[PDB]
Amino acid sequence: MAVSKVMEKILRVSNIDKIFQTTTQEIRQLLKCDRVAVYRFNPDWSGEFVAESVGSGWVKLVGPDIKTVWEDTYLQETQGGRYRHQESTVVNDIYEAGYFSCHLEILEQFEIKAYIVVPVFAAEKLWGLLAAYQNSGTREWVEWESSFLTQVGLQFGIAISHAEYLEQTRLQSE
Ligand SMILES: */C=C/C1=C(C)C(=O)N/C1=C\C1=NC(=C\c2[nH]c(/C=C3\NC(=O)C(C=C)=C3C)c(C)c2CCC(=O)O)/C(CCC(=O)O)=C1C
Repeated sequence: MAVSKVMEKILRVSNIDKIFQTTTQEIRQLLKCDRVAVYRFNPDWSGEFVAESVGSGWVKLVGPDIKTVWEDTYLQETQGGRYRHQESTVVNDIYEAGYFSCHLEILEQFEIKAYIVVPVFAAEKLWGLLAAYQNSGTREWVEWESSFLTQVGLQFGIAISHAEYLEQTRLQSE
């Protein structure tokens, strides 16, 4: 077996897209929520949704023909917000959160009423965000839900780190 292929097998990251897809579904089922999504930052701290599980009837953000970019002004200004410092955000009702109109408009376009978002770190860098969304109504999230999502964020982060590691072994022999 080829070195890079044995590694891939040891680090458990054959096919990171399938990992994201199946895991977001499993989380969505556990949390009984309406969407679970993985969002990847661009160097300018804009970014896009790369994977999701989404319930019956809600707008889809990921797919063959779809591409959902969210350039968030606040996250761009701050280079990843509080998520840089490994903090999580828990919002039971977006209308009680004290947001600005233009941010609320984006949340409404995604049919979000309540959500959790946690960091996804790759190496020591903030790579993206993992979020769970309630679309049907407000929701009072509980600590086990947000601590678990945080724990999955760590899992996704390491998986991405393995993928970047393997990628960045670009053209060394052995
Ligand atoms: C009003 C200009 C803005 C445009 C256009 C825009 O897209 N965002 C704009 C402003 C603000 N965003 C603010 C906070 C904020 N943004 C996000 C981003 C996401 N949430 C997610 O679920 C995903 C994808 C998984 C992204 C990319 C987050 C997490 C937050 C933090 C919310 C919080 O801490 O509760 C923001 C500050 C809050 C506000 O005053 O509205 C502004 C102004």
